Amino acid sequence: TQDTQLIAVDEKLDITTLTGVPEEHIKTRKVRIFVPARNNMQ
Amino acid sequence: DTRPTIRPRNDVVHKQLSAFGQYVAEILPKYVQQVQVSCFNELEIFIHPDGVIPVLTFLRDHTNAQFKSLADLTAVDVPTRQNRFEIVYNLLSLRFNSQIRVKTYTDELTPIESSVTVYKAANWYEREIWDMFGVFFANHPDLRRILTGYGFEGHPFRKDFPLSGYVELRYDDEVKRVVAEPVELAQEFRKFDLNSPWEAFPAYRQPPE
Amino acid sequence: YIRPGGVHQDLPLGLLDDIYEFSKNFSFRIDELEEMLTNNRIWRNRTVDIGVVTAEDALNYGFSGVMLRGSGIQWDLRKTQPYDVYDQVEFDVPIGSRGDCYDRYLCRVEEMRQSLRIISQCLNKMPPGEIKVDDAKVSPPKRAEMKTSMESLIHHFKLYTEGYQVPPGATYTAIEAPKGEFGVYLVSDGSSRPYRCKIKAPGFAHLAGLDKMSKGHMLADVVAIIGTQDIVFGEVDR
Amino acid sequence: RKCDPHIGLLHRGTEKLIEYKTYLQALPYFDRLDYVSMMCNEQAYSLAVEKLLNIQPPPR
Amino acid sequence: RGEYVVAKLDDLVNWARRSSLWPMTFGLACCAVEMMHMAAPRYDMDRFGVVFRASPRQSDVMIVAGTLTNKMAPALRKVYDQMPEPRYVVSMGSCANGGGYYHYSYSVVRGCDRIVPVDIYVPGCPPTAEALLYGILQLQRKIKREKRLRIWYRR
Amino acid sequence: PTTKPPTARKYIWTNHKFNVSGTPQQYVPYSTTRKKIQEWVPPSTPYK
Amino acid sequence: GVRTSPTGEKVTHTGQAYDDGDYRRVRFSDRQKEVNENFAIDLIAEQPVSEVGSRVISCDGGGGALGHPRVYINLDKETKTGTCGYCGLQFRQPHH
Amino acid sequence: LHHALIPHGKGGRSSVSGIVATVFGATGFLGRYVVNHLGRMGSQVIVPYRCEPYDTMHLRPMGDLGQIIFMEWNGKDKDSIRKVVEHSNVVINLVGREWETKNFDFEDVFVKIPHAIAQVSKEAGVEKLIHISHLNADIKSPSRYLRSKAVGEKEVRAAFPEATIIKPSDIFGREDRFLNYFASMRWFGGVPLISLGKETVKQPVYIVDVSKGIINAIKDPDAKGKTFAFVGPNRYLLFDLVQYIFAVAYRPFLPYPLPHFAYRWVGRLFEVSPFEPWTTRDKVERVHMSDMTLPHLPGLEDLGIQATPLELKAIEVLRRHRTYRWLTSEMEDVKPAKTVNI
Amino acid sequence: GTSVKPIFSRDMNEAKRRVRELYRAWYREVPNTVHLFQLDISVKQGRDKVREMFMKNAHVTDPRVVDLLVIKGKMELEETINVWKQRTHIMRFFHETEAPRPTDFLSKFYVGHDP
Amino acid sequence: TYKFVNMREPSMDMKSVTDRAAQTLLWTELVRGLGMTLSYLFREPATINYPFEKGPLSPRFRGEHALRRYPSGEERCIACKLCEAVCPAQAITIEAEPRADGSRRTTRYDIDMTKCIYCGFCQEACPVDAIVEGPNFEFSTETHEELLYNKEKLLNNGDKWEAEIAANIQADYLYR
Amino acid sequence: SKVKQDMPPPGGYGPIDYKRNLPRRGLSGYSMFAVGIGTLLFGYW
Amino acid sequence: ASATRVIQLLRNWASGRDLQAKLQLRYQEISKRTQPPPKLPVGPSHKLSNNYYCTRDGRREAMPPSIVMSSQEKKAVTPAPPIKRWELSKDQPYL
Ligand SMILES: COC1=C(OC)C(=O)C(C/C=C(/C)CC/C=C(/C)CC/C=C(\C)CC/C=C(\C)CC/C=C(/C)CC/C=C(\C)CC/C=C(/C)CC/C=C(\C)CC/C=C(\C)CCC=C(C)C)=C(C)C1=O
Ligand SMILES: NC(=O)C1=CN([C@@H]2O[C@H](COP(=O)(O)OP(=O)(O)OC[C@H]3O[C@@H](n4cnc5c(N)ncnc54)[C@H](OP(=O)(O)O)[C@@H]3O)[C@@H](O)[C@H]2O)C=CC1
Ligand code: SF4
Ligand code: SF4
Ligand code: SF4
Ligand SMILES: [Zn+2]
Repeated sequence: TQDTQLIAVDEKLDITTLTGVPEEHIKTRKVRIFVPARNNMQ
Repeated sequence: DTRPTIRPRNDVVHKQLSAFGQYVAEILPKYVQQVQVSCFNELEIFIHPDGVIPVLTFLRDHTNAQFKSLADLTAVDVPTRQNRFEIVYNLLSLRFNSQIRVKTYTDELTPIESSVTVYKAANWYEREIWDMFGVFFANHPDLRRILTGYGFEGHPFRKDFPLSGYVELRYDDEVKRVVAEPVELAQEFRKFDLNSPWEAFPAYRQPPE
Repeated sequence: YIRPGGVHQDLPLGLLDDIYEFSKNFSFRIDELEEMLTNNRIWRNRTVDIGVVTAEDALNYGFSGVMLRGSGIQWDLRKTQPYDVYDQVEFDVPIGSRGDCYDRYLCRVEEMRQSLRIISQCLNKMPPGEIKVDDAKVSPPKRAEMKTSMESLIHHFKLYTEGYQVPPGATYTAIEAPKGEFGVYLVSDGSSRPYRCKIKAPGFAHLAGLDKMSKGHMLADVVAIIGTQDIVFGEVDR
Repeated sequence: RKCDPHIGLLHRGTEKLIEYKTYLQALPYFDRLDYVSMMCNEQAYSLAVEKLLNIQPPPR
Repeated sequence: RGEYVVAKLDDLVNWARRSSLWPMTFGLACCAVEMMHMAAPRYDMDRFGVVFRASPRQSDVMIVAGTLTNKMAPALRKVYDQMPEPRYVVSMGSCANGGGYYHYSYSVVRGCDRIVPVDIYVPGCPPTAEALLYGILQLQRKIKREKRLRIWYRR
Repeated sequence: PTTKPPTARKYIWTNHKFNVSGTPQQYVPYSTTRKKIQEWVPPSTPYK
Repeated sequence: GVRTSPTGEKVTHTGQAYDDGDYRRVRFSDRQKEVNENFAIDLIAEQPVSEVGSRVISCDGGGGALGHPRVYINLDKETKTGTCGYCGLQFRQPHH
Repeated sequence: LHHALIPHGKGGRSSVSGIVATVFGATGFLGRYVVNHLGRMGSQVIVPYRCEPYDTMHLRPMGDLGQIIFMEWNGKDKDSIRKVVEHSNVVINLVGREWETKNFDFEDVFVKIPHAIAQVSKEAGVEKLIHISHLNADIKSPSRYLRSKAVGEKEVRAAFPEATIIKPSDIFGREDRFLNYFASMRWFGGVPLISLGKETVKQPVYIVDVSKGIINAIKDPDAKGKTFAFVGPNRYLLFDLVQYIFAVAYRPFLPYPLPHFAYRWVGRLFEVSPFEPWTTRDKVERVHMSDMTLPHLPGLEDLGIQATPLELKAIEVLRRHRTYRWLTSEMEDVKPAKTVNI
Repeated sequence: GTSVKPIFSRDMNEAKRRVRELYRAWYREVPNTVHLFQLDISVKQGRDKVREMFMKNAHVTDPRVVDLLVIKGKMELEETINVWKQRTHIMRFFHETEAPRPTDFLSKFYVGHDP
Repeated sequence: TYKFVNMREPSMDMKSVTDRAAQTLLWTELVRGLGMTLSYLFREPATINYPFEKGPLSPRFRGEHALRRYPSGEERCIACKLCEAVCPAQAITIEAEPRADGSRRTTRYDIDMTKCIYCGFCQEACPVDAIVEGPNFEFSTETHEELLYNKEKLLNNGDKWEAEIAANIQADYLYR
Repeated sequence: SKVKQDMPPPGGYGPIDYKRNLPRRGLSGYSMFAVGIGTLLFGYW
Repeated sequence: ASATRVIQLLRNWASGRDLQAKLQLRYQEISKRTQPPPKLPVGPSHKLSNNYYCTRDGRREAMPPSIVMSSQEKKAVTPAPPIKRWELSKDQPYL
């Protein structure tokens, strides 16, 4: 679509090499993906 | 006008800019993907990333556009969108006293051609965007950090970056020099969940996905 | 003090009269400055034909304010795109010809006197009325209705805890700040807090042009070029 | 011959912190931004918020 | 008694210091501009003995006035190390007293004291040109109350 | 104040104080709250 | 009011007092533990109760706009004098 | 453990390590670094002082708010010590000077007050008193300092049986008065060494290791009662050590012999100064005292701290003494000096 | 899809190439900074620190990513040879004041509740 | 409209040329400056001597905070946390509790005078006029800890400057 | 009652000067040279 | 602290103007620091009837950005008519 030497990269994206997150905070930390619960008092 | 609070509406400007929206769209259908005018009379020119150089030259050089002033060059990092970063240009036309906004999208890896040639003002704005966000700009005269401290790692304005950061500083006497330590707040940032659980604007209601 | 939807509260009684007393005296000091430097030969040589920037490059460099009006470009946001009630106020915009360091010094000093005319009109045409938008969902209600009315207290509570939720959208509003074209790019998701706030600092674009100006000039000139540029590093470092 | 203007010796993360504050709480940021043109600074921010809110200030 | 002559030489030395301390030309941010108003004819800092000498080799009190950030913190401590002895550092304004408005950001050191031994703390955002005018004079009282030779004669 | 005396109330101080920094009357910050988590006091009776 | 701790400290209105060991106590030595004597708890008890005769009574707190939001205390329960939740002033019916 | 002393937070400036230290005489070489490590982990340090508070200002910017609170104490008044060590759990003693002021004899600052802290701390309720005394401490040593330290150790141990006694050898560092002593010797003509200083073997130890030694000793639950001897890795004959110092400083070396009685006379002349003496008769004796080897005494590696050879961190002390000529010269320019090893 | 726009490098190999002249430049750069910056470490003590970053950055495989940090390394090298950094900035690579952090589970368990 | 500022071509008449020649040769604009400063030497200095006389302020001045209390003596703060919720610097930190009397007061009201920037929002926030900055611009301390105010210090400031806050608020309670 | 604000007085306000009021003073250029030569001639004489 | 007339002429002559007409130091001409209590006005919407918010709000009357073309003869049109060159000043032409 660009004719800009489109290399077919396949390896899954990993920018942890650049974001600068320190070693402790990148592997050990576990994130949770969830929809927030409706505040029951509302 | 009976209403004393509502901001007045300028339909003449609204029609005027919308016609120019069809203009720019027809001249460059190769890069322009979407064109819209907001309720407060601002025109957004949604272009494709490779159109950063061609489209900008058109609005800067075409007789009927004559946008010869780079107002600003920003990006709004949206973690949601597939290509998170969204590079935004604002141009002011001295001859036609109008303002235009060309917006393009970009992920972390794909580079955007530097607009230094078409707008020499972009050069320093170019450096800031990479420094704060990490959007690398291709074929730039000198891409370098402009705001963060020397040797500072990470891109601060990126949403995933914490508010306080990772690295603190203090003077340590056994080394007689300022040294960096892991961040350790005497008070954590009290985050506030100050969002109403009730819809605010029926006009801007998203479709029921 | 200047808040969205109007100012916080009305001026104290006798404030405008105090403005009138000062404005009377000021023009008798602005010329006093001009007596000290404007015709001084040492100040002239230190500032004439030095740090000269042309028209197109200044326009291309993203310059604004004095950088444009100093080099001949007759541009001023207060006139071209008047915000607030700047249209109902008559004033002149000094435009230079040489574009150098000196021409801007007169441009700034002449901007002093032109501002005095604006102040004279503002004092003489002050209208009666409130100081904030009547909309209590945007501007907090006065303390009087706070303590007697349900709706005012509810609005004051939410306004100072949650704040007004602005509609989603993005805009870039620029004004003729004394340095130059100060502008903000506010992107709002629709919640009670902004999503992105880019701050167009007039000195940011200016300072990038330091090298283009100081070409062949000595270091003492660079000191002079810094001064005329009127940069304060709170705005540029954001 | 060449002047490299290294800036950043005053980079308070203003545009980062504004993300975490309500619109009213973000006002003093602009006050501190260009600390010699204070009212002009708030005037810029106020006009933008009024534009997005579609609300005009009273004549006074 | 040797205590009497020590005290008399004590009073002579400090009185010279408190009536001739020279605040450096060290301004940072919003907190610096109004400090000029202290040096402006309204309050006239110079009348109290001080002169605003640059060149930390020839200055006594360092007016850290403004936001202290990461990129400059090495520059300040180099500057402070260059100042001869005695040297005092008045942390001026809330930004230099712990971080001020931007206490929680990413490139500001939360407090000028984490780099320098910080003397009397003058608060304000900004402190009025008079507010730290007392701050300077209150330091002059601190200089008055020192012992130095009194400790030396009793060391 | 002689012409217009300020309205007097019970809790208003009767002796103004200068800033007491430096002198041993200076103010030291301290937490004004009670303890959140106490501990299960071990019993006095022996093991058996 | 302000009592004295067994160590010698002064208990505040909240009842905070550093205990015997409490290494934090070092700060108060060579200094003082700032305590406000005008305890709010017992500075409102001695105020008399108004004997106003009605069923619903407003309380501006004095000074109108200088006071607190006007609340209507219901003086109907003939066991306990109604008190404004903002200032603590006790109101009661005049026992019929 | 008291609820306010439970360790909390990752070790840092705002962390609650759980140590309430009472470092005595912290306004000095040794005291400067020990509080820095104590401040780094986060620990209320009482840091009593006697000098002008200005000289304690550099002690301030090494801890969180309200962690380095200062107190005024006098060496001959028990009440001052009791106030300083009242609410604490660890007391570090670093008092002691290398000269003889009219108001403080050598035996005073090494027996009298060190007895006073030792006795009062036990009554108050301290549990980890750590008293510091020279490694070479001998009862019948030629120098009163070395005698006073030896009797000092005896008395504190009696009053406080579970008081860890640290026995450092000569300590080198930026403001050490040991490397600087020989570096400053260049001013008075050549470098005078008795019998060329060829019969005196010294084993110096870097300051930071002993500082970490004290910190680890506090954390270690086995330091109770023990007597550690903090010594460096290598022993150097004094002449070769001075050869190393002047090579690192690149100043010319001009050794010349000097009989012991005449050096003692020179030390007497320098003692006359009513200000900080440069060299006392006692100091001359110390330079002659070779560090006695005490292998039975538990050393430094048992704690966990690995000694840093003086060759590595020597330019720190002596870069200042170099003229502008060899100011940027690195470590590898000067070879390591020969080490008479055990 | 899989087709992505590459920054400078066209596969791993010249991406592997670019990390070399960064190491070529860094290695030549170590001894003069130790002299110019008046560092406390030895000339030998700088090469390892230059080295150890490189295979610390070894799990990276994407050619675009590899070229992205070779620019960051070049910029870091750029901001070093003009003495733009200072002694503190360079020394921040040597984690000196920060005390060693444990690694074994038992030591993690003793200090505090953290993984 | 616009006004040109500096292109004034000088005349070339012999009178004008000699005037400029006299100006350059016999320095005149330099003397014009000297006469200016000398005139501005015999004026009255704008200085004021310190504390013996102090600069002028306005009743709505913003300074050291204070926690006032009702005329009865009961504290105004009912701990609604509005001031904490509006604090731009997040300096306000308060926790409440049902007091022994049953009233709703705060256990802790630490205001960190080293964080907040004297916006004055807090005095606008609480609907009972509880927190308010006093006119006392002067509270400089020698140690960092002294600036970190707790509830007790705030009440003490309220009890000390109560005469000023009652008078100043009385003047400006109508403008707001 | 009556709305009272800080409105300007009924007669607006007095005229405010803004134009430059740089005075012109001094002898004519010919006169300056004339008197300057005159002192020289007297000094020589 | 009024200057003696002898030097009143000196300062006036040395600067070629009348200083005493308007001085930088303020005097009794300043407004009194104590003023009568003001009565502030009410806003236009302080009407106890016919003030429904549905006919008064400003936030709920903003539409989403109008879309004019999406990627999913005509005369050339400028964004706005070209500016009209500013006229020269009347109160003060060329300085
Ligand atoms: C960036 O940020 C900044 C600030 O803030 C952070 C500021 O605020 C300000 C604003 C403040 C200002 C004051 C504005 C001006 C300041 C500037 C930095 C601008 C640049 C300045 C200049 C171009 C001008 C500089 C002028 C100076 C330094 C004045 C010099 C002359 C003087 C008379 C003053 C100094 C006088 C002195 C030191 C006293 C005399 C000296 C002595 C040594 C004492 C006498 C000693 C003896 C007699 C010896 C002993 C012998 C004895 C007693 C004899 C008997 C015994 C025997 C044994 C013989 C600015 C501008 C700023 O940019
Ligand atoms: N190489 C070495 O230096 C070695 C030293 N030691 C011992 O370690 C201790 C500390 O050494 P170092 O830090 O180099 O010494 P310094 O002289 O540098 O510091 C001594 C400290 O003790 C204080 N002090 C001394 N005498 C008195 C007194 N009479 N009253 C009150 N305070 C006093 C000093 O206060 P101030 O500064 O105000 O006088 C200062 O805080 C000494 O006992 C020393 O003998 C042991 C082994 C080796
Ligand atoms: S303390 Fe306030 S006035 Fe001073 S620099 Fe910081 S933000 Fe600006
Ligand atoms: S004055 Fe403003 S910033 Fe300071 S504590 Fe109050 S609300 Fe927060
Ligand atoms: S001080 Fe005011 S805003 Fe804060 S809790 Fe009390 S009443 Fe609410
Ligand atoms: Zn009530």
